Amino acid sequence: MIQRTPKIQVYSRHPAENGKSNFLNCYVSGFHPSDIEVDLLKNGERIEKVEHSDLSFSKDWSFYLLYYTEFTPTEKDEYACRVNHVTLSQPKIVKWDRDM
Amino acid sequence: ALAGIGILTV
Amino acid sequence: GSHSMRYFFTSVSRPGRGEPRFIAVGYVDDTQFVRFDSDAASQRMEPRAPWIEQEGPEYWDGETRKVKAHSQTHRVDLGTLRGYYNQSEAGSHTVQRMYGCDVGSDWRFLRGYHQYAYDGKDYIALKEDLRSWTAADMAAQTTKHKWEAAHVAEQLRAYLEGTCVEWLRRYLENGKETLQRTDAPKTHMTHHAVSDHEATLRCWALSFYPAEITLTWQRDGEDQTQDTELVETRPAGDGTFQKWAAVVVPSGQEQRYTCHVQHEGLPKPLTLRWE
Repeated sequence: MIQRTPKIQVYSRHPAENGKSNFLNCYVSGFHPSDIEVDLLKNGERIEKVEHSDLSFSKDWSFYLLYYTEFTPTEKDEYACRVNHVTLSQPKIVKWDRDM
Repeated sequence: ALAGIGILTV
Repeated sequence: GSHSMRYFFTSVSRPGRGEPRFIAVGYVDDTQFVRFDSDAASQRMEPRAPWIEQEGPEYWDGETRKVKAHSQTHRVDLGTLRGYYNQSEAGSHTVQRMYGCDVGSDWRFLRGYHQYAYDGKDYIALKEDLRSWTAADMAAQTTKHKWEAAHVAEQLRAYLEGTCVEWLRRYLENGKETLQRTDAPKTHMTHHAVSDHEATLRCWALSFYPAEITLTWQRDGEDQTQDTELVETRPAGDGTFQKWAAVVVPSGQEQRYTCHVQHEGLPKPLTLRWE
């Protein structure tokens, strides 16, 4: 009963520039089984209207999905991706760092 | 396009 | 300048919650072009790329009928496999299948594939000669025999080396503007102090296509794989990809490090140095 933990990256589609429209992404990969919960947060609040790609997998059978939402970054607004999966004893939160 | 033959149940 | 067409199928049972979920997706190289989702209201194979939308109702009707047949076979597979492995009726299980073909720069056939996994483990695979099967299990050997009697490998061979390549060449020409493009990575370095005596040096590759890329750091032109933090290539979401590599360097040694970038879009591989 294979279980593989998801790798998580939180990042913008384009370089972050305050006041300019962009997309915030949360790319989860290398996980199994496919059941997974992924939320995007703005100042600790779960963002609605977050969309995601169609479920697919890598050469080693592990799954990957992209969650995404359009956003306009500012100086003081903090963003993060929260992921829950059967391999995590606790939902993992990864904060958005515009240099990563 | 998808394959039309060869996809048999295991 | 090689290319490929690949279909990906995932079926997951949900005991006491109705039919199994079935998701099918198709890709040309690193560009997804169709999908099918058993839970969608559509019950149709749908376009995921603008260049496939021009296909007429004959293509959509045909791909819908075929994807529904794939869905049904995997329905059965799920129950058959519980049986081969004598496992509970109430536990969720996963079946995956993938097949497709690769072509070279000349668009000639290189290789074909058709593989199957149960709960994330290889179950059965078609070998490269497209005539034999690999079965790493006693249950997978039972499937191998039925597939041998049905001459399934001969049928897959005709598709993978014929039909599959024929459709890839057509999609490649119909979506040439997207599929035959070479977007070279836009590169830059960032520098950040982590302490009084160390700094982080991050090398970025942005807006590139295709996804294949090699991005490395070297010190005095020497390999630094052990000391390099390298993230897996990730989708920007607009059809292009991104990747970054970082090293922690002692302050004042910035000039000893070079980021190297290799990608089909670049005439000559790039060498960068913080300076």
